Amino acid sequence: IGVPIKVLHEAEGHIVTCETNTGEVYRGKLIEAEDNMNCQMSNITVTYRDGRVAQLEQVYIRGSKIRFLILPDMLKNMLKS
Amino acid sequence: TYQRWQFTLPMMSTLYRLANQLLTDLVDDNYFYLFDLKAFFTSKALNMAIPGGPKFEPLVRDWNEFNDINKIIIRQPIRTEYKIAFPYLYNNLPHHVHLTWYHT
Amino acid sequence: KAHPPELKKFMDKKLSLKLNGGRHVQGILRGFDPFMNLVIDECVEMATSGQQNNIGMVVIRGNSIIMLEALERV
Amino acid sequence: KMLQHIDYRMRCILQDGRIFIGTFKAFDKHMNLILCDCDEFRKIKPKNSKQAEREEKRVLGLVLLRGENLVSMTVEGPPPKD
Amino acid sequence: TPLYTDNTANGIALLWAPRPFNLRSGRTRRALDIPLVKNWYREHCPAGQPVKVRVSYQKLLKYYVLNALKHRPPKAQKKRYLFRSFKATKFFQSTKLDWVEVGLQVCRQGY
RNA sequence: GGUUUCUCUUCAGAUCGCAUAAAUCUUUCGCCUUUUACUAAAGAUUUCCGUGGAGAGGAACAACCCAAUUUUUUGAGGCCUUGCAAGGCU
Repeated sequence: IGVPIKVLHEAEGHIVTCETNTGEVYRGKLIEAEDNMNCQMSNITVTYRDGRVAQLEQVYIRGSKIRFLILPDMLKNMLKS
Repeated sequence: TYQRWQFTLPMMSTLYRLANQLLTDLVDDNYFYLFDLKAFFTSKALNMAIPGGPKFEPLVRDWNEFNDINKIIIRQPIRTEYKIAFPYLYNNLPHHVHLTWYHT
Repeated sequence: KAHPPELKKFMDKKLSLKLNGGRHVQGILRGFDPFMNLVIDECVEMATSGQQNNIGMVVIRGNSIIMLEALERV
Repeated sequence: KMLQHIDYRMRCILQDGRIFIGTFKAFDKHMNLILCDCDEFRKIKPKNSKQAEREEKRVLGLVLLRGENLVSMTVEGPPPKD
Repeated sequence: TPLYTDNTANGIALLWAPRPFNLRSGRTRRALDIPLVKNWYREHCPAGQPVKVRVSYQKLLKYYVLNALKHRPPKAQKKRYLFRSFKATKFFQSTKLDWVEVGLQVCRQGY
């Protein structure tokens, strides 16, 4: 199991930002993160490629189709590695 | 120099079996409830003697309402064992008193 | 490993599915496997025109699943 | 070869052509990367462009990038001491 | 592995044994520094014993309590070795003798 | 590179020692002609029988296996408009 993956699981319960492979940007609370990067989130704000926003209560995104995630800066500050 | 030893466990069981005439048959500590060192220290400090225990020389060497006999409900007497056991409760002036292990 | 996706929470709920190709469908989750292939019942294709057409019970290959969104409360 | 550059500031190139610059703190089998104090650039990687060095810069912060979408990495600057 | 062996009941038996049996290893001790009866007087005197024996138990406990009270930890001093100083001289030679032989010499020399 | 075994130096915090002695002084006690020798509690200071850590020298014994979804064996390339970027495309 990978070092970044452990740090992701650590962000469960925190507000995170996710960009997909298609560039839609989802911000909200990370409920569950699976080993393969599958992500369950809640109370989302989504910002599309045209710039428009929307609001969603509940989402789940497949790990493969995630480009990246932004985690809380405070959480990062792993040391042993 | 013969300074350190380390034995295997069959050796220790053989020796333990062969030595049992000189050894105690207690497994825990509660047998020495008011017979431990701390009880004897407290007893010496208060000038009181546990019935089996040693006796020493004393360490320390008016009309009042607080001590009056009409106010006392004599239900059980206060033994000396109780004063060893809870020394701050049953003694006026406990100096140089040790608290004893309560229970294991 | 050979893990399941954690989707039991979403079973028998109405969902909104974003697929690759800018494709979107809606339906009730009836089941899944470790590859995230889905069974979706009472499925409806949301055509880019805005028009929606009923396609019934269908299989979506997990490969081509971008995102899902619940239309219910879990 | 990866462990050497750990703790360093690193310029990472994505498959769409973005430039992620952050402190390289962790990686794994897939090359999923952990980037502290990370910013994103789009238009340029400056080599002292007299007009300006920085256009479309965005502050991101603590970033986990998936290795699928990574192309390449070069050393951008030394480790911050902190 | 089996659930138990021949050694298992004995090995469990040693967990609840009195010192020094409860250990596997240790430092060798001086012969005199092992009383071997200290536990007999640290218990209650058995019932029905005569008065002299009952009193005896109290006196042995008394000395036990006074050593434990009065103890202060050992002062770290410059040791000196008397016999090493004697052996460094040419006047003292060294040998290996029977204990009874040496004892007789001690008796004769004192006389 | 090791282990065992003697001598010396230095530092001791740790139940320095799962044991336990003596002496000196000051307080209180018991002995009661005076002094040895004493009775028994507290405190202070030494001696003695032992111990631990570190360092130096001598001697002895051994040895130079992953291309078929979730990542790394590809949905990979080609067309149109505006100021490479965005979008529409195939």
